[PDB]
Amino acid sequence: LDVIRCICGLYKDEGLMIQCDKCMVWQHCDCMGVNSDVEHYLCEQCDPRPVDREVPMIPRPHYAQPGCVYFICLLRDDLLLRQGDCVYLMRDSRRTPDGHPVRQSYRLLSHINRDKLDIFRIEKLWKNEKEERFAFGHHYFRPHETHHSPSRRFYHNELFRVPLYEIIPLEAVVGTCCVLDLYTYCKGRPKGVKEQDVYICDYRLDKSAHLFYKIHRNRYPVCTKPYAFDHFPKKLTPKKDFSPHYVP
Amino acid sequence: PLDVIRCICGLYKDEGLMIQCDKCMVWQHCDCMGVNSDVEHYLCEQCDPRPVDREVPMIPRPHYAQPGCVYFICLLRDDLLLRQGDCVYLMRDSRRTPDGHPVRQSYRLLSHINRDKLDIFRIEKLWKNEKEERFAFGHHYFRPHETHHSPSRRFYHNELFRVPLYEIIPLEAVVGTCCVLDLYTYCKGRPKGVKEQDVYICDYRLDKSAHLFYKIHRNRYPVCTKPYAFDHFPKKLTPKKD
Ligand SMILES: [Sr+2]
Ligand SMILES: [Zn+2]
Ligand SMILES: [Zn+2]
Ligand SMILES: [Zn+2]
Ligand SMILES: [Zn+2]
Repeated sequence: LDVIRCICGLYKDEGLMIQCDKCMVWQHCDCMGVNSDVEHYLCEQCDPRPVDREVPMIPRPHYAQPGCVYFICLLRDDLLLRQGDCVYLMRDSRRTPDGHPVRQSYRLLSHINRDKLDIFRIEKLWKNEKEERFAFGHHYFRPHETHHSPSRRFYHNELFRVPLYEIIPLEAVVGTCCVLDLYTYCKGRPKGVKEQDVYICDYRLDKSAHLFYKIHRNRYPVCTKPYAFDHFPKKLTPKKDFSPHYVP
Repeated sequence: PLDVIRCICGLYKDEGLMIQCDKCMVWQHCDCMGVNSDVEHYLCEQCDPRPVDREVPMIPRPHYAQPGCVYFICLLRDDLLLRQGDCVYLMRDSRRTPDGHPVRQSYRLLSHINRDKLDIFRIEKLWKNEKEERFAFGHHYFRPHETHHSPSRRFYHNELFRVPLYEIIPLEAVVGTCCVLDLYTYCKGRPKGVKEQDVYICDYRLDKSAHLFYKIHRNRYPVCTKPYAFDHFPKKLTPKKD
Protein backbone atom coordinates (compact mmCIF):
# COMPACT_ATOMS: atom_id res chain seq x y z
CA LEU A 1 0.00 0.00 0.00
CA ASP A 2 3.19 2.10 0.19
CA VAL A 3 2.65 2.90 3.87
CA ILE A 4 4.64 5.79 5.36
CA ARG A 5 5.06 5.57 9.13
CA CYS A 6 7.97 7.83 10.08
CA ILE A 7 8.78 9.23 13.54
CA CYS A 8 8.07 12.74 12.23
CA GLY A 9 4.49 11.70 11.43
CA LEU A 10 4.56 13.37 7.99
CA TYR A 11 3.56 11.59 4.77
CA LYS A 12 5.59 13.67 2.30
CA ASP A 13 7.40 11.47 -0.24
CA GLU A 14 9.94 14.24 -0.88
CA GLY A 15 13.59 13.24 -0.55
CA LEU A 16 15.36 9.98 0.34
CA MET A 17 13.27 7.33 2.11
CA ILE A 18 13.87 3.83 3.49
CA GLN A 19 11.60 0.79 3.84
CA CYS A 20 11.38 -1.61 6.79
CA ASP A 21 12.19 -5.27 6.10
CA LYS A 22 9.41 -6.58 8.37
CA CYS A 23 6.40 -4.24 8.45
CA MET A 24 7.26 -2.62 5.09
CA VAL A 25 6.66 0.97 6.25
CA TRP A 26 8.62 3.82 4.63
CA GLN A 27 10.59 6.27 6.78
CA HIS A 28 12.65 9.36 5.92
CA CYS A 29 16.40 8.68 5.78
CA ASP A 30 16.94 12.12 7.32
CA CYS A 31 14.51 11.62 10.22
CA MET A 32 16.13 8.29 11.09
CA GLY A 33 19.94 8.23 11.19
CA VAL A 34 20.53 6.15 8.05
CA ASN A 35 21.77 6.45 4.46
CA SER A 36 19.67 5.38 1.46
CA ASP A 37 22.64 3.20 0.48
CA VAL A 38 21.80 0.69 3.22
CA GLU A 39 20.64 -2.66 1.83
CA HIS A 40 18.84 -3.76 5.02
CA TYR A 41 16.72 -1.78 7.50
CA LEU A 42 14.20 -2.20 10.33
CA CYS A 43 12.03 0.54 11.86
CA GLU A 44 12.02 1.56 15.53
CA GLN A 45 8.94 -0.60 16.15
CA CYS A 46 10.35 -3.76 14.56
CA ASP A 47 13.84 -3.02 15.90
CA PRO A 48 13.17 -1.17 19.22
CA ARG A 49 15.88 1.47 19.64
CA PRO A 50 16.34 5.04 21.03
CA VAL A 51 14.91 7.63 18.63
CA ASP A 52 15.16 11.41 18.92
CA ARG A 53 11.62 12.56 18.12
CA GLU A 54 12.82 16.12 17.41
CA VAL A 55 14.04 16.15 13.81
CA PRO A 56 16.09 19.11 12.45
CA MET A 57 15.53 20.47 8.95
CA ILE A 58 18.35 18.48 7.34
CA PRO A 59 18.70 20.90 4.40
CA ARG A 60 19.59 23.54 6.99
CA PRO A 61 17.83 26.76 5.82
CA HIS A 62 19.78 29.85 4.74
CA TYR A 63 17.67 32.15 6.93
CA ALA A 64 18.81 30.19 9.99
CA GLN A 65 20.52 32.43 12.55
CA PRO A 66 23.66 31.00 14.26
CA GLY A 67 22.77 29.35 17.58
CA CYS A 68 19.25 28.54 16.35
CA VAL A 69 18.23 25.24 14.72
CA TYR A 70 15.11 24.78 12.58
CA PHE A 71 13.03 21.62 13.01
CA ILE A 72 10.36 19.79 11.02
CA CYS A 73 8.93 18.51 14.32
CA LEU A 74 9.43 19.31 18.01
CA LEU A 75 8.10 17.90 21.29
CA ARG A 76 5.92 19.98 23.58
CA ASP A 77 6.52 17.74 26.59
CA ASP A 78 4.97 14.51 25.27
CA LEU A 79 2.96 16.06 22.42
CA LEU A 80 4.62 16.01 19.00
CA LEU A 81 4.13 19.12 16.86
CA ARG A 82 4.99 19.30 13.15
CA GLN A 83 5.35 22.00 10.49
CA GLY A 84 1.89 22.51 8.99
CA ASP A 85 0.03 21.44 12.14
CA CYS A 86 -2.96 23.43 13.36
CA VAL A 87 -3.06 23.98 17.11
CA TYR A 88 -5.08 25.48 19.96
CA LEU A 89 -3.24 28.35 21.65
CA MET A 90 -3.53 29.81 25.15
CA ARG A 91 -5.10 33.29 25.16
CA ASP A 92 -3.28 36.63 25.01
CA SER A 93 -3.03 37.68 28.65
CA ARG A 94 -1.54 41.16 28.17
CA ARG A 95 -3.23 44.07 29.95
CA THR A 96 -1.05 46.50 27.99
CA PRO A 97 -2.77 47.17 24.59
CA ASP A 98 0.53 48.14 22.94
CA GLY A 99 2.63 45.30 24.40
CA HIS A 100 3.54 42.03 22.67
CA PRO A 101 1.01 39.13 22.96
CA VAL A 102 1.86 37.15 26.10
CA ARG A 103 0.59 33.57 26.01
CA GLN A 104 1.04 31.51 29.19
CA SER A 105 1.89 27.82 29.65
CA TYR A 106 -0.82 25.28 28.77
CA ARG A 107 -0.31 23.85 32.27
CA LEU A 108 -2.07 26.91 33.72
CA LEU A 109 -5.33 26.19 31.87
CA SER A 110 -8.12 25.28 34.29
CA HIS A 111 -10.55 23.40 32.04
CA ILE A 112 -10.40 22.83 28.27
CA ASN A 113 -13.00 24.75 26.31
CA ARG A 114 -11.50 24.75 22.80
CA ASP A 115 -13.97 27.41 21.63
CA LYS A 116 -12.18 29.78 24.03
CA LEU A 117 -8.75 29.13 22.49
CA ASP A 118 -7.09 30.70 19.44
CA ILE A 119 -6.53 28.41 16.43
CA PHE A 120 -3.14 28.70 14.74
CA ARG A 121 -1.20 27.19 11.83
CA ILE A 122 2.44 26.34 12.57
CA GLU A 123 4.65 27.25 9.59
CA LYS A 124 8.04 26.97 11.31
CA LEU A 125 9.51 25.33 14.41
CA TRP A 126 12.92 26.07 15.94
CA LYS A 127 15.11 25.82 19.02
CA ASN A 128 16.87 29.09 19.87
CA GLU A 129 20.36 29.86 21.22
CA LYS A 130 19.08 28.81 24.66
CA GLU A 131 17.43 25.61 23.32
CA GLU A 132 13.97 27.08 23.92
CA ARG A 133 11.29 25.85 21.50
CA PHE A 134 9.32 28.35 19.42
CA ALA A 135 6.78 28.30 16.59
CA PHE A 136 5.96 30.80 13.82
CA GLY A 137 2.71 30.87 11.85
CA HIS A 138 -0.58 32.60 11.00
CA HIS A 139 -3.85 32.89 12.92
CA TYR A 140 -7.30 31.62 11.96
CA PHE A 141 -10.23 33.90 12.84
CA ARG A 142 -13.51 32.52 14.20
CA PRO A 143 -16.78 33.83 12.63
CA HIS A 144 -17.48 36.18 15.56
CA GLU A 145 -14.05 37.77 15.00
CA THR A 146 -15.05 38.82 11.46
CA HIS A 147 -16.90 41.93 10.29
CA HIS A 148 -19.97 40.76 8.38
CA SER A 149 -23.61 41.60 7.64
CA PRO A 150 -26.16 40.26 10.21
CA SER A 151 -27.62 38.25 7.32
CA ARG A 152 -24.41 36.26 6.75
CA ARG A 153 -24.43 32.64 7.93
CA PHE A 154 -21.46 30.34 8.53
CA TYR A 155 -20.56 26.76 9.34
CA HIS A 156 -20.44 26.28 13.12
CA ASN A 157 -16.88 25.00 12.63
CA GLU A 158 -15.85 27.53 9.97
CA LEU A 159 -12.64 29.54 10.33
CA PHE A 160 -10.93 32.22 8.24
CA ARG A 161 -7.25 32.53 7.30
CA VAL A 162 -5.80 35.89 8.38
CA PRO A 163 -2.44 37.55 7.48
CA LEU A 164 -1.74 37.87 11.21
CA TYR A 165 1.59 36.17 11.97
CA GLU A 166 3.10 35.52 15.40
CA ILE A 167 6.10 33.97 17.15
CA ILE A 168 4.94 31.84 20.09
CA PRO A 169 6.72 29.76 22.78
CA LEU A 170 5.89 26.08 22.34
CA GLU A 171 4.43 25.91 25.87
CA ALA A 172 1.52 28.04 24.60
CA VAL A 173 0.15 25.05 22.64
CA VAL A 174 -2.88 23.42 24.29
CA GLY A 175 -3.33 20.77 21.60
CA THR A 176 -3.66 19.98 17.88
CA CYS A 177 -6.64 20.53 15.59
CA CYS A 178 -7.46 19.90 11.93
CA VAL A 179 -8.39 22.64 9.46
CA LEU A 180 -9.67 21.31 6.13
CA ASP A 181 -11.27 22.63 2.96
CA LEU A 182 -15.01 21.96 2.56
CA TYR A 183 -14.55 19.22 -0.06
CA THR A 184 -11.98 17.34 2.04
CA TYR A 185 -14.17 17.80 5.13
CA CYS A 186 -17.10 16.15 3.32
CA LYS A 187 -15.07 13.18 2.07
CA GLY A 188 -13.33 11.93 5.22
CA ARG A 189 -11.27 12.57 8.35
CA PRO A 190 -7.47 12.20 8.92
CA LYS A 191 -6.58 9.28 11.20
CA GLY A 192 -6.47 10.10 14.92
CA VAL A 193 -8.43 13.37 14.77
CA LYS A 194 -11.46 14.03 16.98
CA GLU A 195 -14.71 15.17 15.34
CA GLN A 196 -14.73 18.12 17.76
CA ASP A 197 -11.36 19.34 16.43
CA VAL A 198 -12.24 19.49 12.73
CA TYR A 199 -12.83 22.91 11.15
CA ILE A 200 -13.65 24.22 7.67
CA CYS A 201 -11.75 27.05 5.97
CA ASP A 202 -12.22 28.04 2.32
CA TYR A 203 -11.82 31.79 2.77
CA ARG A 204 -9.08 34.23 3.75
CA LEU A 205 -9.64 37.74 5.11
CA ASP A 206 -7.95 41.05 4.32
CA LYS A 207 -6.41 43.18 7.08
CA SER A 208 -9.71 44.97 7.81
CA ALA A 209 -11.37 41.53 8.13
CA HIS A 210 -14.48 42.68 6.23
CA LEU A 211 -13.47 41.19 2.87
CA PHE A 212 -13.79 37.45 2.22
CA TYR A 213 -11.51 35.97 -0.46
CA LYS A 214 -11.75 32.37 -1.71
CA ILE A 215 -8.58 30.33 -1.10
CA HIS A 216 -7.37 28.76 -4.35
CA ARG A 217 -4.57 26.43 -3.23
CA ASN A 218 -4.45 24.74 0.19
CA ARG A 219 -0.97 25.47 1.56
CA TYR A 220 -0.76 22.27 3.63
CA PRO A 221 -2.57 19.34 1.90
CA VAL A 222 -3.47 16.22 3.89
CA CYS A 223 -2.60 12.69 2.76
CA THR A 224 -5.80 11.07 1.49
CA LYS A 225 -4.44 7.51 1.40
CA PRO A 226 -6.41 4.93 3.50
CA TYR A 227 -3.61 4.44 6.04
CA ALA A 228 -3.68 8.18 6.79
CA PHE A 229 -7.25 9.19 5.92
CA ASP A 230 -10.59 7.62 6.90
CA HIS A 231 -13.02 8.11 4.00
CA PHE A 232 -16.69 8.52 4.94
CA PRO A 233 -19.23 6.06 3.38
CA LYS A 234 -21.07 9.04 1.86
CA LYS A 235 -20.00 12.65 1.31
CA LEU A 236 -21.27 15.00 4.03
CA THR A 237 -23.59 17.90 3.23
CA PRO A 238 -23.06 20.32 6.18
CA LYS A 239 -25.35 23.31 6.72
CA LYS A 240 -24.33 26.98 6.89
CA ASP A 241 -26.86 27.64 9.65
CA PHE A 242 -24.67 29.41 12.22
CA SER A 243 -24.84 33.13 13.00
CA PRO A 244 -22.48 34.89 15.50
CA HIS A 245 -25.00 37.73 15.88
CA TYR A 246 -27.96 35.51 16.74
CA VAL A 247 -26.88 33.05 19.45
CA PRO A 248 -28.73 32.05 22.68
CA PRO B 1 38.29 14.21 -0.56
CA LEU B 2 34.86 12.69 0.10
CA ASP B 3 34.23 13.41 -3.60
CA VAL B 4 32.70 10.39 -5.32
CA ILE B 5 33.46 10.61 -9.05
CA ARG B 6 31.32 8.41 -11.31
CA CYS B 7 31.44 9.43 -14.97
CA ILE B 8 30.78 7.54 -18.22
CA CYS B 9 34.53 7.38 -18.92
CA GLY B 10 35.07 5.43 -15.68
CA LEU B 11 38.12 7.58 -14.86
CA TYR B 12 38.62 9.03 -11.37
CA LYS B 13 40.39 12.29 -12.27
CA ASP B 14 39.15 15.30 -10.30
CA GLU B 15 40.88 17.29 -13.05
CA GLY B 16 38.80 19.17 -15.62
CA LEU B 17 35.51 20.95 -14.96
CA MET B 18 33.24 18.77 -12.80
CA ILE B 19 29.48 18.77 -12.19
CA GLN B 20 27.63 17.16 -9.28
CA CYS B 21 24.35 15.24 -9.49
CA ASP B 22 21.81 16.78 -7.10
CA LYS B 23 20.26 13.36 -6.45
CA CYS B 24 23.05 10.81 -5.91
CA MET B 25 25.82 13.38 -5.22
CA VAL B 26 28.33 11.81 -7.64
CA TRP B 27 30.65 14.07 -9.66
CA GLN B 28 30.99 13.83 -13.44
CA HIS B 29 33.22 15.57 -16.00
CA CYS B 30 31.31 18.38 -17.72
CA ASP B 31 33.45 17.48 -20.73
CA CYS B 32 32.07 13.92 -20.90
CA MET B 33 28.43 14.84 -20.24
CA GLY B 34 28.17 17.78 -22.67
CA VAL B 35 27.14 20.31 -20.02
CA ASN B 36 28.44 23.71 -18.88
CA SER B 37 30.18 23.87 -15.49
CA ASP B 38 27.47 26.21 -14.16
CA VAL B 39 24.14 24.43 -14.63
CA GLU B 40 21.83 25.10 -11.68
CA HIS B 41 20.02 21.76 -11.83
CA TYR B 42 22.10 18.72 -12.77
CA LEU B 43 21.15 15.04 -12.72
CA CYS B 44 23.41 12.21 -13.91
CA GLU B 45 22.54 9.64 -16.60
CA GLN B 46 21.32 7.18 -13.95
CA CYS B 47 19.15 9.68 -12.04
CA ASP B 48 17.85 11.27 -15.25
CA PRO B 49 18.14 8.59 -18.01
CA ARG B 50 18.98 10.09 -21.42
CA PRO B 51 20.98 9.11 -24.56
CA VAL B 52 24.72 9.29 -23.82
CA ASP B 53 27.82 8.86 -25.97
CA ARG B 54 30.49 6.92 -24.07
CA GLU B 55 32.98 7.69 -26.85
CA VAL B 56 34.29 11.04 -25.58
CA PRO B 57 36.59 13.02 -27.94
CA MET B 58 39.70 14.93 -26.86
CA ILE B 59 38.30 18.47 -26.62
CA PRO B 60 41.77 20.09 -26.95
CA ARG B 61 42.62 18.19 -30.14
CA PRO B 62 46.38 17.44 -29.82
CA HIS B 63 49.01 19.10 -32.01
CA TYR B 64 50.88 16.88 -34.48
CA ALA B 65 47.73 14.75 -34.80
CA GLN B 66 47.43 12.31 -37.71
CA PRO B 67 45.47 13.74 -40.71
CA GLY B 68 41.82 12.66 -40.94
CA CYS B 69 41.88 11.25 -37.40
CA VAL B 70 39.56 12.27 -34.55
CA TYR B 71 41.11 11.65 -31.11
CA PHE B 72 39.22 10.32 -28.09
CA ILE B 73 39.59 9.98 -24.31
CA CYS B 74 37.61 6.71 -24.38
CA LEU B 75 36.38 4.39 -27.15
CA LEU B 76 34.05 1.39 -27.18
CA ARG B 77 35.31 -2.00 -28.34
CA ASP B 78 31.86 -3.56 -28.80
CA ASP B 79 30.76 -3.38 -25.14
CA LEU B 80 34.15 -2.75 -23.52
CA LEU B 81 35.05 0.89 -22.92
CA LEU B 82 38.79 1.45 -23.31
CA ARG B 83 40.50 4.59 -22.00
CA GLN B 84 43.85 6.37 -22.19
CA GLY B 85 46.14 4.76 -19.61
CA ASP B 86 44.38 1.37 -19.74
CA CYS B 87 46.55 -1.75 -19.81
CA VAL B 88 45.13 -4.44 -22.07
CA TYR B 89 45.64 -7.95 -23.40
CA LEU B 90 46.44 -8.04 -27.13
CA MET B 91 45.87 -10.81 -29.69
CA ARG B 92 49.06 -12.46 -30.97
CA ASP B 93 47.28 -14.22 -33.85
CA SER B 94 48.11 -12.06 -36.87
CA ARG B 95 47.57 -11.85 -40.64
CA ARG B 96 49.76 -10.53 -43.46
CA THR B 97 48.24 -8.67 -46.42
CA PRO B 98 50.45 -6.74 -48.97
CA ASP B 99 54.06 -6.85 -47.76
CA GLY B 100 55.41 -8.43 -44.56
CA HIS B 101 53.16 -6.19 -42.40
CA PRO B 102 51.57 -8.49 -39.76
CA VAL B 103 48.27 -7.27 -38.27
CA ARG B 104 46.62 -8.61 -35.10
CA GLN B 105 43.29 -10.41 -35.55
CA SER B 106 39.97 -9.83 -33.75
CA TYR B 107 39.38 -11.16 -30.22
CA ARG B 108 36.18 -12.77 -31.56
CA LEU B 109 38.34 -15.42 -33.26
CA LEU B 110 39.80 -16.52 -29.91
CA SER B 111 37.97 -19.54 -28.47
CA HIS B 112 39.87 -20.28 -25.25
CA ILE B 113 41.71 -17.36 -23.63
CA ASN B 114 45.17 -17.92 -22.16
CA ARG B 115 46.69 -14.81 -20.57
CA ASP B 116 50.28 -15.99 -21.06
CA LYS B 117 49.61 -16.42 -24.79
CA LEU B 118 48.71 -12.72 -25.14
CA ASP B 119 50.71 -9.47 -25.10
CA ILE B 120 50.43 -6.71 -22.47
CA PHE B 121 50.12 -3.24 -23.97
CA ARG B 122 49.56 0.22 -22.50
CA ILE B 123 47.16 2.49 -24.39
CA GLU B 124 48.19 6.14 -24.63
CA LYS B 125 46.13 7.39 -27.58
CA LEU B 126 42.77 6.39 -29.10
CA TRP B 127 41.38 7.63 -32.41
CA LYS B 128 38.87 6.99 -35.18
CA ASN B 129 40.11 7.25 -38.77
CA GLU B 130 38.20 8.58 -41.80
CA LYS B 131 36.17 5.36 -42.11
CA GLU B 132 35.42 5.42 -38.35
CA GLU B 133 37.77 2.48 -37.74
CA ARG B 134 38.99 2.54 -34.13
CA PHE B 135 42.69 2.35 -33.27
CA ALA B 136 44.93 2.55 -30.19
CA PHE B 137 48.55 3.65 -29.80
CA GLY B 138 51.05 2.75 -27.08
CA HIS B 139 53.90 0.49 -25.95
CA HIS B 140 54.35 -3.14 -24.90
CA TYR B 141 55.27 -4.69 -21.57
CA PHE B 142 57.90 -7.44 -21.53
CA ARG B 143 57.62 -10.68 -19.55
CA PRO B 144 60.82 -11.84 -17.71
CA HIS B 145 61.64 -14.58 -20.24
CA GLU B 146 61.52 -11.95 -23.00
CA THR B 147 64.22 -9.95 -21.19
CA HIS B 148 67.99 -10.40 -21.55
CA HIS B 149 68.82 -10.71 -17.85
CA SER B 150 71.77 -12.01 -15.81
CA PRO B 151 71.20 -15.65 -14.67
CA SER B 152 71.23 -14.51 -11.03
CA ARG B 153 68.39 -12.01 -11.50
CA ARG B 154 65.11 -12.76 -9.70
CA PHE B 155 61.56 -11.67 -10.56
CA TYR B 156 58.02 -11.61 -9.20
CA HIS B 157 55.65 -14.20 -10.74
CA ASN B 158 53.59 -11.39 -12.28
CA GLU B 159 56.46 -8.97 -12.93
CA LEU B 160 56.46 -7.10 -16.25
CA PHE B 161 58.89 -4.63 -17.83
CA ARG B 162 58.07 -1.38 -19.65
CA VAL B 163 59.70 -1.24 -23.09
CA PRO B 164 59.89 1.69 -25.59
CA LEU B 165 58.32 -0.49 -28.30
CA TYR B 166 55.32 1.37 -29.72
CA GLU B 167 52.62 0.11 -32.09
CA ILE B 168 49.38 1.16 -33.76
CA ILE B 169 46.79 -1.55 -33.09
CA PRO B 170 43.17 -2.03 -34.31
CA LEU B 171 40.91 -1.88 -31.25
CA GLU B 172 39.51 -5.31 -32.20
CA ALA B 173 42.85 -6.84 -31.14
CA VAL B 174 42.09 -6.04 -27.48
CA VAL B 175 40.96 -9.18 -25.64
CA GLY B 176 40.44 -7.45 -22.28
CA THR B 177 41.88 -5.15 -19.60
CA CYS B 178 44.52 -5.93 -16.99
CA CYS B 179 46.09 -3.94 -14.16
CA VAL B 180 49.78 -2.97 -14.03
CA LEU B 181 50.98 -1.51 -10.72
CA ASP B 182 54.20 -0.59 -8.92
CA LEU B 183 55.23 -2.82 -6.00
CA TYR B 184 53.99 -0.31 -3.40
CA THR B 185 50.51 -0.10 -4.95
CA TYR B 186 50.35 -3.87 -5.53
CA CYS B 187 51.07 -4.40 -1.83
CA LYS B 188 48.61 -1.74 -0.65
CA GLY B 189 45.45 -2.84 -2.48
CA ARG B 190 43.49 -3.47 -5.68
CA PRO B 191 41.37 -1.23 -7.97
CA LYS B 192 37.70 -2.21 -7.70
CA GLY B 193 36.54 -4.82 -10.21
CA VAL B 194 39.89 -6.35 -11.19
CA LYS B 195 40.78 -10.06 -11.03
CA GLU B 196 44.04 -10.98 -9.28
CA GLN B 197 44.94 -13.04 -12.38
CA ASP B 198 44.96 -9.71 -14.25
CA VAL B 199 47.21 -7.94 -11.73
CA TYR B 200 50.88 -7.37 -12.57
CA ILE B 201 53.93 -5.59 -11.10
CA CYS B 202 56.18 -3.22 -13.05
CA ASP B 203 58.90 -1.14 -11.37
CA TYR B 204 61.48 -1.22 -14.15
CA ARG B 205 61.79 -0.17 -17.79
CA LEU B 206 64.13 -1.54 -20.46
CA ASP B 207 65.83 -0.26 -23.61
CA LYS B 208 64.95 -1.22 -27.20
CA SER B 209 67.39 -4.12 -26.80
CA ALA B 210 65.98 -5.21 -23.41
CA HIS B 211 69.39 -5.77 -21.78
CA LEU B 212 69.40 -2.74 -19.47
CA PHE B 213 67.08 -2.28 -16.49
CA TYR B 214 66.12 1.15 -15.11
CA LYS B 215 63.92 1.87 -12.08
CA ILE B 216 60.83 3.98 -12.78
CA HIS B 217 60.48 7.00 -10.47
CA ARG B 218 57.41 8.72 -11.93
CA ASN B 219 54.19 6.80 -12.58
CA ARG B 220 52.71 8.08 -15.85
CA TYR B 221 49.22 6.93 -14.83
CA PRO B 222 48.91 7.07 -10.99
CA VAL B 223 45.94 5.05 -9.75
CA CYS B 224 43.22 6.55 -7.55
CA THR B 225 43.44 5.06 -4.05
CA LYS B 226 40.16 6.55 -2.77
CA PRO B 227 38.00 3.85 -1.08
CA TYR B 228 35.16 4.12 -3.61
CA ALA B 229 37.73 3.28 -6.31
CA PHE B 230 40.24 1.20 -4.35
CA ASP B 231 39.99 -1.60 -1.79
CA HIS B 232 42.87 -1.36 0.71
CA PHE B 233 44.37 -4.57 2.10
CA PRO B 234 44.07 -4.43 5.94
CA LYS B 235 47.72 -5.53 5.97
CA LYS B 236 50.43 -4.79 3.39
CA LEU B 237 51.24 -7.70 1.06
CA THR B 238 54.61 -9.44 1.37
CA PRO B 239 55.54 -10.93 -2.07
CA LYS B 240 58.95 -12.58 -2.50
CA LYS B 241 60.95 -12.63 -5.74
CA ASP B 242 61.81 -16.09 -7.09
SR1 LIG C 1 23.93 22.41 -8.29
ZN1 LIG D 1 10.21 11.53 8.80
ZN1 LIG E 1 8.88 -2.22 10.79
ZN1 LIG F 1 34.35 11.58 -17.65
ZN1 LIG G 1 22.68 10.95 -10.00
